[PDB]
Amino acid sequence: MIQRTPKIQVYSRHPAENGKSNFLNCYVSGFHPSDIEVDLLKNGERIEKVEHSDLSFSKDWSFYLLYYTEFTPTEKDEYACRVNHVTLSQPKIVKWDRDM
Amino acid sequence: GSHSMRYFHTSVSRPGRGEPRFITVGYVDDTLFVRFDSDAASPREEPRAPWIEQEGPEYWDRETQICKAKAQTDREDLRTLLRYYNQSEAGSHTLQNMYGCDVGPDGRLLRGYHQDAYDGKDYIALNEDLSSWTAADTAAQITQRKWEAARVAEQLRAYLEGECVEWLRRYLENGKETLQRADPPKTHVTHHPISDHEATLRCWALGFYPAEITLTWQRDGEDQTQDTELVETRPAGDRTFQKWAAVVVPSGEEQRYTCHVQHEGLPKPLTLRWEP
Amino acid sequence: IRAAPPPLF
Repeated sequence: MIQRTPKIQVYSRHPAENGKSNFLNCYVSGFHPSDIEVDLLKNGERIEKVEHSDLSFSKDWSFYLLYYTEFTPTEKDEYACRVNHVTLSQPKIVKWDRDM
Repeated sequence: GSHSMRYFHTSVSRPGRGEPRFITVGYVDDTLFVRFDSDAASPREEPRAPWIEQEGPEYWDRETQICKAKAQTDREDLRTLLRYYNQSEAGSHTLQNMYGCDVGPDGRLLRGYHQDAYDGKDYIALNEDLSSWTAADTAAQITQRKWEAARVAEQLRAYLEGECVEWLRRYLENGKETLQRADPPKTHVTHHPISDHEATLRCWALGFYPAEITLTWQRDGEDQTQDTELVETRPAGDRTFQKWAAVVVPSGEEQRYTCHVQHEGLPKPLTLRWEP
Repeated sequence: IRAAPPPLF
């Protein structure tokens, strides 16, 4: 049974500007099987009411999803995306970096 | 230019947790326009782009019937595959199906597709001839024999040459304001000190549509392929896409480094360099 | 517009 572990990108829709409203995205791709758990975190805690795209897949059959939420970035607030998948022995947390 | 229509389907069994979940989406180029999810409270195919909303009740009614019909055949196929592969009924399995067409600038068929994958592996695919099959293994060969016996490829060929092409043309016209507009990338180069001896130069493309783009770094005009970190092209959430390419550069050598951008929304490829 | 589903596997 083939398994492919997620690529994970965490990033904003628009270039980040402190105190300015934006969207926080977590894009998970290249994975199989399709069952996955994705949370967006604000200062280590899970943000509620996060939305996601409908399941679709690439030419190599691997899956991709986008998870997203409205956010207003600030100097000090830390954001992240936490991902669990069958391929991971523990959930992976990828920190938001405004330069990536 | 050239354009494509695709429908994507995925069924995932979940023994002990009800019937397989079925999700299908349709795209024209990189624009989602319809969706159906069997776990939705009252499942119907729903519009996801404004230009399809004008389609009438007969349209929506037939699309929803098809979605439900395909969901059911996927469920039966998933049972069949446990037999073909001598598998337990205990585990979760995945069936994926894609089909659609590619058309040129004049709208004529370039290529049609209809292909299936079980548990992330190729199962059976319609060949480019639209008349013959590639079966991945002796299991798929059983399906091939049945489908050859029922002349299934002829039926798909007729669709792919006919309705697929004709309705893609229709959608391209109805959604001309967006589907026929390329948004070029907004591009810039950033510099990120790593140590006293090197820094990262990151070449950004933002806000572009469609998704296809080439971002390259050269050093003294030699491509830096093996040395460039290229992130996957990623959706911004507003229809547009983003991408970046980065190189690690010895301090003082930044001007030997040029970023090259090709997008269909650009008249000429761009050349960028870091500007302190 | 969608195609009619093919036959069973």
